[PDB]
Amino acid sequence: TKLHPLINQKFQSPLSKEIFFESYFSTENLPFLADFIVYEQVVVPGASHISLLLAAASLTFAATECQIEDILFPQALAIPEQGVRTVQVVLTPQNNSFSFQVISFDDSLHISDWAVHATGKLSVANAEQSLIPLEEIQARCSQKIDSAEIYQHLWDRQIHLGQSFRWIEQVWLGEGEVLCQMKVPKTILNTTKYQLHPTLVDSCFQSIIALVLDQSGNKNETFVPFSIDKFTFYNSSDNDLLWCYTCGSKDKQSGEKFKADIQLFDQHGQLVAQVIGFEGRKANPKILLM
Amino acid sequence: TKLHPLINQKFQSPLSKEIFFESYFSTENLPFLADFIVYEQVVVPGASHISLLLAAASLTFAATECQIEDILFPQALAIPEQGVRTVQVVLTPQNNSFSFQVISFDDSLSDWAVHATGKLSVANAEPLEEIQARCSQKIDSAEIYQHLWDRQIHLGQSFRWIEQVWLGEGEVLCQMKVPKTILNTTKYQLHPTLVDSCFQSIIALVLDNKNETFVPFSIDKFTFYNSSDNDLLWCYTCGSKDKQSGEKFKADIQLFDQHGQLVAQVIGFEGRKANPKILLM
Ligand SMILES: CC[C@@H](O)C/C=C(\C)C(=O)O
Repeated sequence: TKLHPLINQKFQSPLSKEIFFESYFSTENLPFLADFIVYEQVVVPGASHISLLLAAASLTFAATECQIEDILFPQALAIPEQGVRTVQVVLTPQNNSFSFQVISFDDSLHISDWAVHATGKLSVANAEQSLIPLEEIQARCSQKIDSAEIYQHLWDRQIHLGQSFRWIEQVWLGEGEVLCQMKVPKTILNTTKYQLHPTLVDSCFQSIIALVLDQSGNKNETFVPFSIDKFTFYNSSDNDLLWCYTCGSKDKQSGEKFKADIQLFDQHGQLVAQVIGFEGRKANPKILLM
Repeated sequence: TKLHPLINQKFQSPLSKEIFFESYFSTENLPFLADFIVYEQVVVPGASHISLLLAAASLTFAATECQIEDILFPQALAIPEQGVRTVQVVLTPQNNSFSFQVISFDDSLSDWAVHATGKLSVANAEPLEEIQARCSQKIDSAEIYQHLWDRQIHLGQSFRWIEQVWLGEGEVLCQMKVPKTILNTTKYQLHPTLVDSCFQSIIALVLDNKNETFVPFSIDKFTFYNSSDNDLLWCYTCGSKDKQSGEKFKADIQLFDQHGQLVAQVIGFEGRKANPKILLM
């Protein structure tokens, strides 16, 4: 009795204006969580909360396309060794949308200590596919580079990505743009029940690292996902191969903000997901972790 | 994964002041519900909602004894054949208490019904032969079940807890044993059918229009102290019709062990005559 691999139960009541989704986050319930290690701690990235909201959406809307807007990640979620954190999605009805807060707390002790991990707005969307163009893009992005450079760039910042977070198999650089080929890790097997697997969303955010491999600065810091203007999920892909096109640059005013648009699409070019106004900010992941 | 035979799930959140308990009422999930048949409809009596609140208490308080105050039964709960009603207990914190609403609604589709309201808080803990002397009129338990049978309130086998009855002056002492159909009474605080039987005790004082009987309407305070592992318990009941209007019956009840340990007590029980036809819609 699992509503969604990411959601254990849903609760609503005529005597409550909010709708609740409840989930138990731990390495045993979600094995791939053991593959995102920051300074030796299990950490749930924001991308994961995006996948979680797509799940909730799939349990509340009748349609498949939806959009998450004005996303912020106030506080990172870390899971102590062999620990389990209760995570809730709280949806407040607005005009033809829901304001959402993704929060968590330690169930094993009412409640008083809790944390907010994501906030924003959530509503249905329409199809916009697509399309795309995949061959026009392979022409602008022709400097092949090794995917290891991305993972190594993260490894040096103490962001140790396991197998299930390493979707990017190939990388082509252009002028301020990058095209990644992605394959489903061999350690992931249930992508059919997910709208977008947390690790796939994260890989999409990882693509931006390929535009900042050169930069000088503090080797302790990297660009961490900080805000998103709009994330649109169109439909889930049975495909083991996807393409991810990203473009963006550092803010002219502040060399600590990296702004980008991202497009995840099909082998045939059907747009799977789209990100407008992705902003990452330079940070030491240690300080995010508390 | 069932928290309590009457409660499937519990929910609370730092972003919700209320505590919620959720339960799925249907004949398959709760077999004994098939033993309370009103004019071809399955009906959940108030006593049942009381047992549900005792369950919630056992899942929320640290203490074991608790009390329900200013109880009302705004609307009876009816379950269509092969139907399933979602039933929720909603607890709002007050000053050292909870205001509660017991509600239900049909999951297979804003439309909902309130079946009980009141207040809920902790309580404290507090002679059989002296009683067996004042109550010496042996009478057949069938008289109560027959008296009810005539009002079209048909209690099945699992609702027949009263094995023996001794009547006194405005008082009754009932011997009760667990029907052969019940085997799981250990996980309940107070099994719904036993709570209902206690309310059934008052009928032995009203064996006197045969279409109507006293329907539970309000309770001043219901106190649950502790459950008895005993398959045999004692039921002490006293009360009378309101002196001013012969339509209200007010009574206190004492359920206790063969050893004399008080298991549960009801103060200010008030029932009102009503036609069960009108309850069902
Ligand atoms: C490129 C880093 C991206 O995958 C997300 C990192 C997060 C959320 C963190 O370090 O807390």
